[PDB]
Amino acid sequence: MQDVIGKVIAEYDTKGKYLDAAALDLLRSYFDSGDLRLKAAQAITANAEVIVRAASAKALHYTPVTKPGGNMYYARRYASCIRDLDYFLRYATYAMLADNTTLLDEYVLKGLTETYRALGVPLDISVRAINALKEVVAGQVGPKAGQEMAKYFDHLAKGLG
Amino acid sequence: TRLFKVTALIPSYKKVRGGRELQNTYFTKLVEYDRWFAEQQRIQKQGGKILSVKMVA
Amino acid sequence: YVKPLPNQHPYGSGNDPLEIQFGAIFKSETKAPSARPAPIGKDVQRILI
Amino acid sequence: SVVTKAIVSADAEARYLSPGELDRIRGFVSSGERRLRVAQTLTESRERIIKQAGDQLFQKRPDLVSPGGNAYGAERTASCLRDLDYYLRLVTFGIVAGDVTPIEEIGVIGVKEMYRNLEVPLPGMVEAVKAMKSVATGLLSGDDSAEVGYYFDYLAGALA
Amino acid sequence: SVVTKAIVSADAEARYLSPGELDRIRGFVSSGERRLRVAQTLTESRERIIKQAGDQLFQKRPDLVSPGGNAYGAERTASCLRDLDYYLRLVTFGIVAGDVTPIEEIGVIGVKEMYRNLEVPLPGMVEAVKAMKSVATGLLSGDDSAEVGYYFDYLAGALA
Amino acid sequence: PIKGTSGSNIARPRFYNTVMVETIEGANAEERYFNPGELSSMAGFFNDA
Amino acid sequence: MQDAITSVINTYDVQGKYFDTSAFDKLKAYYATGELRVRAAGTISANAATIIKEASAKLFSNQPDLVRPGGNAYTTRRYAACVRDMDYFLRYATYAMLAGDTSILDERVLNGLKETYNSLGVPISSTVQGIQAMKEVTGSLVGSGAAKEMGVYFDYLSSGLS
Amino acid sequence: MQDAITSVINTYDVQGKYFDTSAFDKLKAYYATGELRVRAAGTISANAATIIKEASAKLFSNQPDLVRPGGNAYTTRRYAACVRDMDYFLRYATYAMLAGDTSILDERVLNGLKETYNSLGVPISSTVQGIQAMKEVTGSLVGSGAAKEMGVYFDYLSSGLS
Amino acid sequence: MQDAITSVINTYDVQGKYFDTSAFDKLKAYYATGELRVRAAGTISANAATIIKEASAKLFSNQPDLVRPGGNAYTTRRYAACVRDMDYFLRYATYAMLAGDTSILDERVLNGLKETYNSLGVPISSTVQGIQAMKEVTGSLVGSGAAKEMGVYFDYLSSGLS
Amino acid sequence: MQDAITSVINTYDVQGKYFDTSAFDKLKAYYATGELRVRAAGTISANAATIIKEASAKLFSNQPDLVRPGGNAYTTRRYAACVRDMDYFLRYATYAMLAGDTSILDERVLNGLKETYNSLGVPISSTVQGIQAMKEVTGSLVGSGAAKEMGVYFDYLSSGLS
Amino acid sequence: MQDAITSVINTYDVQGKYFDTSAFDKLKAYYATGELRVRAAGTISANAATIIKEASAKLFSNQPDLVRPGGNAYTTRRYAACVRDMDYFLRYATYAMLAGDTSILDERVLNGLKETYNSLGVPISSTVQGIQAMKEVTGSLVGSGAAKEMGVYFDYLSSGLS
Amino acid sequence: MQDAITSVINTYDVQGKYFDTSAFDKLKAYYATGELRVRAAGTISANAATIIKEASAKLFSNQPDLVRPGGNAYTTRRYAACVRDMDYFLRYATYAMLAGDTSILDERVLNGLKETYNSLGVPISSTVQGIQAMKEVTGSLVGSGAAKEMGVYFDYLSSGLS
Ligand SMILES: CCC1=C(C)/C(=C/C2=NC(=C\c3[nH]c(/C=C4\NC(=O)[C@H](C)[C@H]4CC)c(C)c3CCC(=O)O)/C(CCC(=O)O)=C2C)NC1=O
Ligand SMILES: CCC1=C(C)/C(=C/C2=NC(=C\c3[nH]c(/C=C4\NC(=O)[C@H](C)[C@H]4CC)c(C)c3CCC(=O)O)/C(CCC(=O)O)=C2C)NC1=O
Ligand SMILES: CCC1=C(C)/C(=C/C2=NC(=C\c3[nH]c(/C=C4\NC(=O)[C@H](C)[C@H]4CC)c(C)c3CCC(=O)O)/C(CCC(=O)O)=C2C)NC1=O
Ligand SMILES: CCC1=C(C)/C(=C/C2=NC(=C\c3[nH]c(/C=C4\NC(=O)[C@H](C)[C@H]4CC)c(C)c3CCC(=O)O)/C(CCC(=O)O)=C2C)NC1=O
Ligand SMILES: CCC1=C(C)/C(=C/C2=NC(=C\c3[nH]c(/C=C4\NC(=O)[C@H](C)[C@H]4CC)c(C)c3CCC(=O)O)/C(CCC(=O)O)=C2C)NC1=O
Ligand SMILES: CCC1=C(C)/C(=C/C2=NC(=C\c3[nH]c(/C=C4\NC(=O)[C@H](C)[C@H]4CC)c(C)c3CCC(=O)O)/C(CCC(=O)O)=C2C)NC1=O
Ligand SMILES: CCC1=C(C)/C(=C/C2=NC(=C\c3[nH]c(/C=C4\NC(=O)[C@H](C)[C@H]4CC)c(C)c3CCC(=O)O)/C(CCC(=O)O)=C2C)NC1=O
Ligand SMILES: CCC1=C(C)/C(=C/C2=NC(=C\c3[nH]c(/C=C4\NC(=O)[C@H](C)[C@H]4CC)c(C)c3CCC(=O)O)/C(CCC(=O)O)=C2C)NC1=O
Ligand SMILES: CCC1=C(C)/C(=C/C2=NC(=C\c3[nH]c(/C=C4\NC(=O)[C@H](C)[C@H]4CC)c(C)c3CCC(=O)O)/C(CCC(=O)O)=C2C)NC1=O
Ligand SMILES: CCC1=C(C)/C(=C/C2=NC(=C\c3[nH]c(/C=C4\NC(=O)[C@H](C)[C@H]4CC)c(C)c3CCC(=O)O)/C(CCC(=O)O)=C2C)NC1=O
Repeated sequence: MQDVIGKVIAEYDTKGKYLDAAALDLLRSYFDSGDLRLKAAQAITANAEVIVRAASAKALHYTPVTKPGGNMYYARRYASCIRDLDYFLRYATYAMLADNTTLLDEYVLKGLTETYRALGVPLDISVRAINALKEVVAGQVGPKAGQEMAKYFDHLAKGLG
Repeated sequence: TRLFKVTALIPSYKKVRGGRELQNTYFTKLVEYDRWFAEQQRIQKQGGKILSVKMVA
Repeated sequence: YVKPLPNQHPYGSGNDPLEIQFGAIFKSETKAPSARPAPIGKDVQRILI
Repeated sequence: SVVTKAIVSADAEARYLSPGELDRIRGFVSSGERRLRVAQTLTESRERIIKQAGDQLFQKRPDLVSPGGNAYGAERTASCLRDLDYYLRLVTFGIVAGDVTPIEEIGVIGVKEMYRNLEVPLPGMVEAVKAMKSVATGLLSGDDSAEVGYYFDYLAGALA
Repeated sequence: SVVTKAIVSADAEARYLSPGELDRIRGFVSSGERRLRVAQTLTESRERIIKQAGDQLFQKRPDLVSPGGNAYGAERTASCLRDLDYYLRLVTFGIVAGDVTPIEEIGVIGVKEMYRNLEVPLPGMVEAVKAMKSVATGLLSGDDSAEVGYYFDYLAGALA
Repeated sequence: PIKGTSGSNIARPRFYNTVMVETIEGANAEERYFNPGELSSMAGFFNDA
Repeated sequence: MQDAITSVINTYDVQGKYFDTSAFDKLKAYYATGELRVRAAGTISANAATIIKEASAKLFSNQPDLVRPGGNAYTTRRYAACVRDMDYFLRYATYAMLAGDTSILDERVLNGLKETYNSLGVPISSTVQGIQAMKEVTGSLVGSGAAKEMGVYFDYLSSGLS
Repeated sequence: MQDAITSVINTYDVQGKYFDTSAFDKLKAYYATGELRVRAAGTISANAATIIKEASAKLFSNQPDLVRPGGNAYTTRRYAACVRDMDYFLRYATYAMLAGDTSILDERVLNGLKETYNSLGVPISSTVQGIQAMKEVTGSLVGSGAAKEMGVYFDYLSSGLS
Repeated sequence: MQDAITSVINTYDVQGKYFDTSAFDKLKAYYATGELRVRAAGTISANAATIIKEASAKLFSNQPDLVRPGGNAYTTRRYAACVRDMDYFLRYATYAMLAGDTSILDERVLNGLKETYNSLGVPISSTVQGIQAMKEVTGSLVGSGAAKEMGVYFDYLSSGLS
Repeated sequence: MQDAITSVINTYDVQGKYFDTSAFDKLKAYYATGELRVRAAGTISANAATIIKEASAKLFSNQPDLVRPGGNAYTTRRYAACVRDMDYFLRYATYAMLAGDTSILDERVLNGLKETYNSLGVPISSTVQGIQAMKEVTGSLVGSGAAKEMGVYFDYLSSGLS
Repeated sequence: MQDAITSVINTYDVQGKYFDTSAFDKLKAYYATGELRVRAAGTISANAATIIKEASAKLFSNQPDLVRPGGNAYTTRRYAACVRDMDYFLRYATYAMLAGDTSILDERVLNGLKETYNSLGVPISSTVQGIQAMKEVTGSLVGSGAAKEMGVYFDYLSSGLS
Repeated sequence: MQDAITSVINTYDVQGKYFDTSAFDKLKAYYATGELRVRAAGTISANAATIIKEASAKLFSNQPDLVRPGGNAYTTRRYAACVRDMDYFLRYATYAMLAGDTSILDERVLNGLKETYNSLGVPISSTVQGIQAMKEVTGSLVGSGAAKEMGVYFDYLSSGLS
């Protein structure tokens, strides 16, 4: 996993040249948006359980998935679903602070898909829950930060799908 | 009959874990021959499913 | 835990001198810990040969 | 980068970033303009800094250019210039990144065996990096020279 | 069940069933008929048990169906009674199995953090299951009542 | 009564975590000195103090 | 790893329904067979050493080439491995007979065993023949009523390996 | 025992050398500090019973469990034993301070005290608290310069118990 | 750990003796009280939270200094640790009562408890008071004979800490 | 050394509480059994020599190798020390019975006894057999109730040694 | 561990009162030195290897016998262990300086240091001299203002050993 | 872990035959060659560092792209892996040479090596060129008699890579 700074340093080391005006401008773009990302990080950190709870309520509670025969039908399976939503929210926050999607692939998407096959987890309901979590996060953090969160959330959705 | 390449997924039934535990549940590992009987027994008693095993050497 | 008190000085096994002709040789708590404390009460009477 | 370390440490304990780590990233992003300005300043000084570091190293360690030294010879100077250039580039990468991980990964992890392969003395490395630090801090402002000093002394200490 | 736990325990030591384990399984299979009687009686009168279980739960804790409560609303109260139905069914499953491992595997492991996501008060759950225990033990004879109430007390302790 | 003793140390439970305590134990856990990020964070903490 | 009781519990829990009269009858059947199951398991635990003795002897009698050099069991190591395989198979068959369900065979016996033998090259035919040798003998010791019960589990192991 | 002057003498004896400039510098340092050491020693000797009184009162106020029933200091016998231990600690800390070396603390006090307390059941934490109480009580009496000198020996006793 | 049966078995095993009439008398006496013990254990399992809550209320009412600043119950964290220790004591008293022997109380609870509490700073006397509060609460809920039996083990815990 | 009365006094002192009904009940129970204890103690005191003679005879008859050459009881001095030890065990069991507590056995008898015998080379199992020999000999003289009472202390000595 | 802030907070929390004038004075004093101490910590962190080099050079020049045969530092392994111990002392002194408290030194260095150095045979006086040498080198490197702050904790370590 | 002497034993085991004259002849050939085999091993282990030195120098002279950025060897870590791969090739070639069999190359080196280099972006051709440049220096140093046997292992490494 790497940040924007890590990515640009890797690129310019592969090229073998110092950081030019373009790289410095991208670094300034990353640092200027730093305060916004940190504020959204405050918001997600403080209200993470509220966000996950709202996402579960809007996406999962009264669908047949929580009914017997559904994948969420157990105290253990429901708790595991909420735990997965906690994973997605926390690692989306990590990706936002990093301003990169590599940590999502390495930490969250590494072996998750076929693991969901084996456990019997439905992909589409998971993507729906991720989308609902994205809506809740955007609502809590405002449009500017929600736009950034949307990239990481639909990255997770595409990785699942 | 030296090494086994084992891809296995061990779920969790006793509780829910807050840490990552994704590589701990699904993983591929190289296991020696003298150890593979015990390792297979441990995986089967944990409730995990052995997805595949192959001969490397 | 599962046995009676040892034959030991009330203030620890490191408080027992070596019974030799002369010298006053005691165990040290720092050179090698080798320390066993025991709940020897105030009235316990030691068994002496 | 500082953010990378913070995210790794946050994952290590399996929770969101602490207020201390969040304030660390606050101070890191708030100081971005100054750090980029310092790194840009290190760039315009290319041949100047490289040569004062080089000849200061030659004065400090005459054995390197003396007969029997590993750097003895005119052809060795061409490698000297680009090696000092590589280390300067790594220093700038660390300056912008805020941590020495680019330096550690690109030029420190495995440098010991690398210079053992070339039969290069590590004391030559520490003296060269000290010359670079002297020149760079002399060129840079005291407040910024203090921040670059950590990177240069880390380079020296890691090279030996 | 008793057989499953005995088999698991024997398999842990890679041995056969002990004379004590064979004896415990023998005692389980000997009294299975009475467990079937208890489970049938509980199942036949499920709707009553649920209805007045909700009755004492809501009269003992009016705040739950008071405004601002977790159970306010026809849908939310219906989900309340459906949760009670789930737990009564789990208790009957445990009666049949001879132990509480169905309750563990279905409705106990992770119940706290699930009802945390649901805002559901656990004291309310305890009161509801205690009302269920009182009613169910009331319908059954004392010899039955003791073992039937042990499962309900187990569930109450799990929720508490 | 107890037949044996293991001794009593001086226990040091953690009541809460301070920024300085968190940074220093982060450095000590990896058994290292301080990186520029932690140094800047401690400077900022002493500024905001 | 589920017995008949847990099997009906799961098949009724997945649909969300309470027990029916048919479920109670199916429970009654297992509760009735429990005593003979326990007696058979006790006799098997008693004689497990003897059934291993005779099973190894008969397997290495009908097929000579295994013990002889170049055989699938030609080593003290491979001999011990084969007899240990018989021991584990028989213990797990006894477990399944007590539980009354074949899930334990899937979840602790057939879980990764088939492709393990495929990679190792273990002959499936010889293993299956060993299983018949084991069950045809164990049926005599456990009695016909328990013999027919052990038969389904031994045949399930054979079909899984086959 | 051993003090600072005897420490220099002993190291130069083991090395078999006459005194060098470093040895004379160490001796001059001790001679410089000696007058302050004597003043502090006289002060503590004057106020020994007082210092013990306030230190014990402070410890038993911070940890009232000790003196109350069920506490290690709850009896006339056990309370007197606690006060006696505190008097020993103060006297030997004064000896170490006046000597300029902590060897007397190692031999006479610290070599055996942990095991004694662990066998007796004395709380070592509370005893370290009592030593710290004596330290902060005696610091105000001896004066800041002498307080700095006495603090190292009280810290030595506290670290030896811990 | 050991129960009454295992205690009799050990006391006849060290002597190399078969069970005599007195041993069978003791075993019969233990078997007589088994149903009472199971009933009391089930009741206490049903009411453990109530007992811990009301006993903690009684203790903190009679010992107000514990929850005030400087007391060893003064925070939510420290209070929660206290009530968890209370749950420990009730659970192990129930275990010992069901076993019929105090071996588990000495082995898993009492051994090393005073040293642990001395290290932590926990007041042992207040812990004993909490245990006596447990006894007072539990007697009423369990009835006369079960109260005598369970009070034996609460007294054993109190005397072990005292 | 504490008897039942002293044990109650201590359990009430450590709590700091005054005596209440339960303490009076315990002391009344001890006062009730005191007459039995005194009669048994007097009987054992009057017949101590006979008990030792009978028990030593029984032990050396069951284990004749002890008093034959090469046995630990082979010399006049070692035989005297053996019967002296039996006198210790009898006398201290009488003390413990009269006090009603086994504290004197952990307190004056069994502390370091295993190490002492192991250093001397004294057989432990044979000494336990001799303690039993004294138990059966003493029970007949003291009657059924006093034998039931003294048996706990003799078994205490046996278990502590074993 | 603790720091200055945690110590102040606990001091005023155990009493139950808000920060008084002395509390604010201590906090102001701690915060005032914060930037100087951070600058010193950064200088030491970047330059630990140098400080170890000149400090060890000074120590081994003052006491050559350490690095000659028969000296505790005569081996490549024991020389490396010596300089590693010097690095521990430097790093923990830096930690303590930043914390403003000596709690980390008691918890993580002095606890077990005397036992280690007495078991290994390491000379404690020579270790004190090495710590002093690191004191002069660090003071020369980080400036006098930070030199005093770091020398406080170096003196704490030195008095902890001796 | 395959060896020519061990290979003969394995073959006679799997075919179940005794020693034959051909086996003795090949064992004699192996033992006769063994002395020069050890001499070659010692000469290489003497100069393995130097052999790597010139092998890497020739590789980076002939293909210089690898050193500057955009080459797979442009990093201190990647340079380390580059020289470490050559060291591994030389060392395992020597191990095969002492072993007299190439099976160790297949077991521990070649299997998965193509996939690993192609996945990691490692150039196969430059690795083979380095193996050749190390072949030439090893063969020049050892001498033609040793070089004939030593070069075969290098050819087989290259062929597996190619
Ligand atoms: C940090 C990266 C990471 C991820 C992404 C992750 C997902 C994950 N979820 C799991 C279980 C689960 N996950 C779910 C949730 C799914 N089923 C519901 O219907 C939803 C549609 C959906 C979630 C939105 C459920 C129900 C289980 C229980 C599976 C079972 O017991 O059969 C497991 C198996 C291990 C365990 O049970 O503890 C993993 C590895 N774990 C990780 O370490
Ligand atoms: C009768 C049985 C018995 C013996 C033998 C015995 C030996 C003994 N020798 C001692 C001192 C000593 N013993 C020696 C002699 C040794 N060091 C030299 O290098 C020689 C190689 C070697 C003698 C050949 C020395 C030098 C000391 C002084 C060490 C010291 O006291 O610190 C001491 C310390 C107490 C004292 O000095 O009074 C004892 C106990 N103790 C006994 O109860
Ligand atoms: C970005 C990370 C990186 C570094 C740092 C790096 C250094 C490096 N320097 C090399 C050669 C060398 N470099 C030097 C120069 C040094 N040796 C002497 O002792 C002097 C003290 C000192 C000059 C200040 C020398 C003497 C050689 C061997 C021959 C030559 O000059 O090229 C080589 C071998 C290949 C080549 O000739 O280019 C490497 C890989 N490569 C990297 O990918
Ligand atoms: C068999 C294992 C199992 C259980 C136990 C379970 C409980 C459960 N109850 C739910 C809703 C609910 N359950 C309750 C009932 C509670 N709140 C009231 O205050 C009472 C104290 C208490 C009942 C006595 C309520 C009020 C809701 C509505 C909450 C919501 O919709 O957000 C939900 C949300 C999904 C849905 O309603 O379909 C679950 C998962 N699910 C399971 O798979
Ligand atoms: C508890 C369920 C279970 C079992 C029993 C099991 C058996 C098993 N047998 C093995 C090898 C073996 N297995 C056998 C037995 C076979 N060869 C012939 O004798 C027969 C046709 C046949 C007997 C059924 C032999 C001889 C070996 C060693 C030979 C070899 O190295 O290939 C191995 C490889 C690892 C090792 O032996 O340590 C396993 C895991 N695995 C499991 O998960
Ligand atoms: C169970 C046996 C036992 C006893 C008796 C005992 C005595 C005792 N008396 C104390 C103080 C005291 N005792 C007294 C009593 C005095 N006031 C007048 O002068 C009278 C002459 C005299 C009483 C008639 C006073 C006034 C104090 C307070 C002294 C102070 O606060 O400094 C304290 C200290 C209480 C604390 O630190 O919290 C104890 C422990 N301790 C024990 O474990
Ligand atoms: C700052 C962190 C912190 C707080 C505040 C805290 C409060 C606290 N209050 C308590 C008692 C109590 N607290 C209250 C009520 C008060 N509680 C307040 O939140 C209300 C403003 C107010 C009533 C409206 C009452 C009535 C009690 C008595 C015991 C009981 O409630 O059962 C207790 C249990 C200990 C005892 O019985 O004395 C705690 C732990 N603990 C902490 O670690
Ligand atoms: C038995 C294991 C062992 C070894 C090997 C050892 C070596 C050793 N060499 C030292 C100094 C030295 N060693 C050398 C040798 C170097 N000069 C050139 O550069 C060469 C590359 C190289 C020799 C071929 C020199 C010049 C010094 C003096 C440097 C100084 O003043 O610190 C020192 C410092 C103390 C002293 O001078 O006595 C040690 C401890 N010590 C040990 O306990
Ligand atoms: C942070 C807490 C901590 C401390 C303090 C610590 C000290 C320490 N030093 C050790 C060894 C050592 N330490 C020294 C120290 C030197 N000897 C010279 O005479 C000098 C006087 C002196 C330093 C200036 C030496 C020589 C050894 C090797 C001893 C041996 O292996 O026999 C060891 C034994 C383990 C090992 O060899 O690596 C420890 C534990 N370790 C810790 O984790
Ligand atoms: C058991 C015996 C063994 C073999 C055979 C082996 C080959 C091998 N080389 C590797 C990486 C590597 N190998 C090389 C060397 C190649 N690239 C250079 O440009 C040259 C053309 C050429 C060497 C002459 C390099 C540069 C890497 C690093 C690739 C990376 O960054 O991941 C790796 C992956 C480990 C890593 O990336 O750090 C293996 C397994 N390793 C072994 O342990």
